[PDB]
Amino acid sequence: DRLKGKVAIVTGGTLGIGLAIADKFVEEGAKVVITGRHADVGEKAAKSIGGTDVIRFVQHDASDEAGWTKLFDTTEEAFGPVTTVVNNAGIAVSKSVEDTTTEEWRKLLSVNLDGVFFGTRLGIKRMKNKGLGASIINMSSIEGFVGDPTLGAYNASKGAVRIMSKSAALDCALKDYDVRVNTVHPGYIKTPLVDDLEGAEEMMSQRTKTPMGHIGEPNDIAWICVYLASDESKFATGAEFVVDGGYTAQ
Amino acid sequence: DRLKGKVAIVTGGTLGIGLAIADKFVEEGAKVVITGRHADVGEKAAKSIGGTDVIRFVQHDASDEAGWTKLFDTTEEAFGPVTTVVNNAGIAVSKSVEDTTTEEWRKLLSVNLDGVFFGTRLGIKRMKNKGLGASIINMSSIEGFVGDPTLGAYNASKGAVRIMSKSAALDCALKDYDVRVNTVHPGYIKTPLVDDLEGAEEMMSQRTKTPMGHIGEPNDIAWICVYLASDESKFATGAEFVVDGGYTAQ
Amino acid sequence: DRLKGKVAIVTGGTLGIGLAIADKFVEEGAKVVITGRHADVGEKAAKSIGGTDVIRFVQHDASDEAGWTKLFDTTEEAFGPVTTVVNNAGIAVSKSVEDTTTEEWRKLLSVNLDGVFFGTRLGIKRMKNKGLGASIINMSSIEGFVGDPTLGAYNASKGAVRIMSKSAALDCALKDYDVRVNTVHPGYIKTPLVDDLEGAEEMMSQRTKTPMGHIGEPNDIAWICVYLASDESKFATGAEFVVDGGYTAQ
Amino acid sequence: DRLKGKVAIVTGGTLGIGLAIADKFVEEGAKVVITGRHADVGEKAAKSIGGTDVIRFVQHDASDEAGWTKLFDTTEEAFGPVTTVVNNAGIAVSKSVEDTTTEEWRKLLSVNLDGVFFGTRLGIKRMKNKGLGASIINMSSIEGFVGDPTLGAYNASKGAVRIMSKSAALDCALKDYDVRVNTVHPGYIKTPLVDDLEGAEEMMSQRTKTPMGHIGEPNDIAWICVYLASDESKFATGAEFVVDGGYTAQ
Ligand SMILES: [Cl-]
Ligand SMILES: [Cl-]
Ligand SMILES: [Cl-]
Ligand SMILES: [Cl-]
Ligand SMILES: [Cl-]
Ligand SMILES: [Cl-]
Ligand SMILES: [Cl-]
Ligand SMILES: [Cl-]
Ligand SMILES: [Mg+2]
Ligand SMILES: [Mg+2]
Ligand SMILES: [Mg+2]
Ligand SMILES: [Mg+2]
Ligand SMILES: [Mg+2]
Ligand SMILES: [Mg+2]
Repeated sequence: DRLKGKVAIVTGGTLGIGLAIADKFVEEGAKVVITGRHADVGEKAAKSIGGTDVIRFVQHDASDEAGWTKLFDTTEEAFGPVTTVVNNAGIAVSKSVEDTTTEEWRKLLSVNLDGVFFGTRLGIKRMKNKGLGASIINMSSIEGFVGDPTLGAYNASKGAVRIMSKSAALDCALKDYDVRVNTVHPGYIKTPLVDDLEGAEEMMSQRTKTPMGHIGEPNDIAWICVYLASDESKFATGAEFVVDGGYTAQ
Repeated sequence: DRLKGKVAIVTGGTLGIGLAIADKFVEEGAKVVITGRHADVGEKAAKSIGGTDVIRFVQHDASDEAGWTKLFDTTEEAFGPVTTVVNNAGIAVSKSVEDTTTEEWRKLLSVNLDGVFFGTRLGIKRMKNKGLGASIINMSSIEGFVGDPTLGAYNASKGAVRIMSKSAALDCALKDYDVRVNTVHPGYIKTPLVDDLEGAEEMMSQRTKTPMGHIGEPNDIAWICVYLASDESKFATGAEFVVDGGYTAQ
Repeated sequence: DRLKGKVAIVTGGTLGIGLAIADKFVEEGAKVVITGRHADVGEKAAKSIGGTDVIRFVQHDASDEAGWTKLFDTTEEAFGPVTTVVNNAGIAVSKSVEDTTTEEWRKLLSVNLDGVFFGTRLGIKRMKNKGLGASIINMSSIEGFVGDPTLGAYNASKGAVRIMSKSAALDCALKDYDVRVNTVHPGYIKTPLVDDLEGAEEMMSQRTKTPMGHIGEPNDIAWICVYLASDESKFATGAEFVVDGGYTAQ
Repeated sequence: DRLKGKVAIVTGGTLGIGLAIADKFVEEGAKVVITGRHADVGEKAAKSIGGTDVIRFVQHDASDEAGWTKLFDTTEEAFGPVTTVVNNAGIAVSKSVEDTTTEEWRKLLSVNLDGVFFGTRLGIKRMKNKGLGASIINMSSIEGFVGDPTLGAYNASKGAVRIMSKSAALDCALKDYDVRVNTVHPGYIKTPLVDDLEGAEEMMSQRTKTPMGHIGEPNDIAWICVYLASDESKFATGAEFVVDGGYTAQ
């Protein structure tokens, strides 16, 4: 089991990429707490993967600062000390910078930027200096590397996550905290939410977008996250792991 | 005059890099409004460069959304339509991600990220489709490219500015708005604020930090900004201009 | 077994990083041919990993164009169609650009650049359109991202490998060849050759070089290569995978 | 005059981008030697810009190592010590990595990579430690950042130039040589050679290629080169200057 003994929090773990991360983490021997905003969805998601000896759902909005210390406490009471934090919760807004309202701006940043900050900051405090082989995996995207004219606030959030993560990685390395911090950058990934938007997959699959001529699937992101959570990646910190069908290569 | 007919807003234009940008912009024929939080400083700064037919100071905090439309109005009443926005206002916090308080986080992002967003969004709206050769110059830094363990929130802000600017550049290009958007990335620059911190310049000048073995001066940033404001750079958009003594090259 | 059915060529597979790649590839079910310039070393290396039903050594200099088609033939006769090419053979010269002789320049490029070109070009021709889940892993380094004043020709070679690999990745993706191409970028890795150079490991382990305060080991590179050779990484192409202890993050 | 007292060699200076660089360098007060392979073209090119007190043509192939020291001698005899080297000579091949012949590979690298190496190495030796404010400007391209499936060898060459230049920049900075080294990265630029290829400009101008919806002109590259040759850019070294209509921003 590649994640033997690991205890992971996966935010936004009830859907899509986060759900697949949680699934493969359990498959590789980790104990997992998945979070999400909606109880019915989250309860169903946890049970689809396993029983409560390996996976539990906690209702939590990643933008909710006070709930973060309670999420660590709940996870530790269930499974023992947290070793792995996957800051995956996020939302998107389909607006250019020009057309973004301040309400849209602040709401998106509250989840995509503050949530990652809260999970990274608290993960460092709670995991440092414990010999855990701890790993913080911050979900950026291709929109952390390149602009999209229709994703202005999303681009801001993903660029922030990209570079903030390097700061955290360096501090943890320099202080011998035994915590690594890295970013994962999905390209387009097929999910029910993509399926719900008529024409989206076909636009994303055009060769001028994704050179492979199709989009990915959630397990494509789960497998790079297994590598980064595992001790196999003990010399990887401060780096960016791109799984995008070639999007950023052209 | 390389900036003949240009009308520029330079935020944080009363000190340091912003002051030098304003100085060289006036030297090259632009009319300039500089902003800053402190009236005595700003009044002295404007008069040090020129008379009110070429430069004026407006007291404005870049984090103040409502003041942005009034700043454009004041500038346009003085000098005619704005052509050039330099989003240079910014603050720094000397904290790791781990040690950043939420108050510090939100305050720094309010200036460094929201201020750039407000100036970029409003610059697009106010300058598009007017044949102005309009240019938005967003001040990132080397901390938009690489982490610094002691500058966590600053790194987040500068990474956000870096990638958000690409979104804006693309939208403006695709829609034929006649607005370019680019980022400038200073390395270490000697200013009175650096001089006020005992030992700072020497730390910044170590070869493991700045390969040139010294730090820069404000005019180093002013001259790349002249290029980007001028029609000489009419094919440059969505790009990052690094002036750092080699910092990021190693 | 994560590499079930895979058949790999690992150039420079008799020492260091390449040897560890070959070792872990065999552990995960691949059949492997390792190459190197020296027969005694290579024979010992292959036997240290396994018997000839899983690993063989072929004497080959990666700069030797004519030997490439014979290497594929030998590998295919042993194990069936090649699925995976790891272009790892390389040499280093300790010279600035200024101090590099033309002889040094051409010799280093003959292995580090031509060898990767030959293996990539021939891997595409020999592996395309066969439903193999084929993967070409080109060994760049941190010196593909950042300069080192003492490694001028090496930097040229590693930058070339970095961007050439993106071209190949795109062509293969656009043409539905079922071949992925990615680069791996080691930081400093402890090997007998590092051990042979008094003071080298300590210089490499300074925090201003490697933030983790130590260097890596060959298996750190082997594990990212397992991921990239495996079908787990079927949506990853044209990307750069950095395993460097934080070197490039600052 | 922004280049007062400068003495420049511009390789491939008889056509296109190089010709415009030479033109604007003369306009800004530099003395210039342009090189090219064809005497009739080069003689006409030099005379189109000015008389022999400001510009001369020397027939030289940048791949010709022995001719480099004679080119510096000829330039110095005419105009005094060389201060500025623009390594702009280059050729292109329209082949994927897969389809590149070894002859094509070696020929393209002989100009695009060896020529830049020869000019950079010799520029350092001939310009260091003379208080010249010396500047080496190495012409990369967007193909130094991103792959193009049809430009495999070109991508290799441009990636090599990109990273080799950082090595040289660092060495020069660390040794206080008073030599800066930077790369310029044109996107698509309208030239007679583009005009000669039916359909090329329209393909290059598609929004999925160049977001601005048109290609650039040679003076777009000349103006960034003026900045980099001038003392205005005295703190810029080891950096990449992209003038591409947004190509790399998406
Ligand atoms: Cl979903
Ligand atoms: Cl706590
Ligand atoms: Cl100041
Ligand atoms: Cl308004
Ligand atoms: Cl070794
Ligand atoms: Cl063959
Ligand atoms: Cl031409
Ligand atoms: Cl000489
Ligand atoms: Mg609209
Ligand atoms: Mg792109
Ligand atoms: Mg502390
Ligand atoms: Mg660095
Ligand atoms: Mg020497
Ligand atoms: Mg063909």
